[PDB]
Amino acid sequence: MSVGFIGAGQLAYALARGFTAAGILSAHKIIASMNLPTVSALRKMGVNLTRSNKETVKHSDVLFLAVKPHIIPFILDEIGADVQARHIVVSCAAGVTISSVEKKLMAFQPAPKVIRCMTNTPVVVQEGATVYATGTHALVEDGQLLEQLMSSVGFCTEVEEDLIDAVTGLSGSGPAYAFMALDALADGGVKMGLPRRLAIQLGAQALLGAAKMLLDSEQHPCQLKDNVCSPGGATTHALHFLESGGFRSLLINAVEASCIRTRELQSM
Repeated sequence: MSVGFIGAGQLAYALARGFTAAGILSAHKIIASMNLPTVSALRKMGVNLTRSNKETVKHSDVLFLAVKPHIIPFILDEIGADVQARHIVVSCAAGVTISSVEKKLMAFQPAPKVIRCMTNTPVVVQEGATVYATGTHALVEDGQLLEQLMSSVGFCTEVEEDLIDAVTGLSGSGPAYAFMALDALADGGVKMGLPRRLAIQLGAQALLGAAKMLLDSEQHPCQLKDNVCSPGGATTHALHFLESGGFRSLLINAVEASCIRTRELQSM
């Protein structure tokens, strides 16, 4: 019937701007919780600024917790009065254990339904990556709706919550790597004589075509790289410069640090 996003950050608008295109839920049935354009642009779509956390729970059948990990512990005390066994709560905040959202909302009422997820920000273009873990009192029907809700958003599967911290470094911090990568590539286009906008547009579809090829064609990523490299070609000379500076090594210890700190920060 109606979904509600307590948050208003980039993630909140990303879900709303991604839910509206597929039409699983329209822009009329939504409740939120006012200087940034995220609320104003969503207000152009019809998002309601309740400005009170409790003023949205009873109006939101399923609630998404888009608040920050430091805001979410005290948030549970303010909404648990309006949390009910009918309401499906989905915590989008990283490092938030399912116990924290279930044990805190256990005091207000029994049988709390919660789900932990890690959806990316490139869901505005309907191609994000997310995973979820079913809570204790989260039934099969509750998870079937969530996947269907975020499968319109992109890749959505059921992983166990002990692996969502590692997905954070690969699916959550991942898109930032391509932004910096597509910057350096575009910065290489100008140095070799390409316009800035064309250097952004040419490389962007090259990353789409490389990612889309690996997804549907289940060949190993290196095998797809080997078929591109023609013997005695320009591609093999360029790949040498990447592996000399440890191109693979940097991206490897990057995901490690993103997952390591998320565990350290959650220890609070």
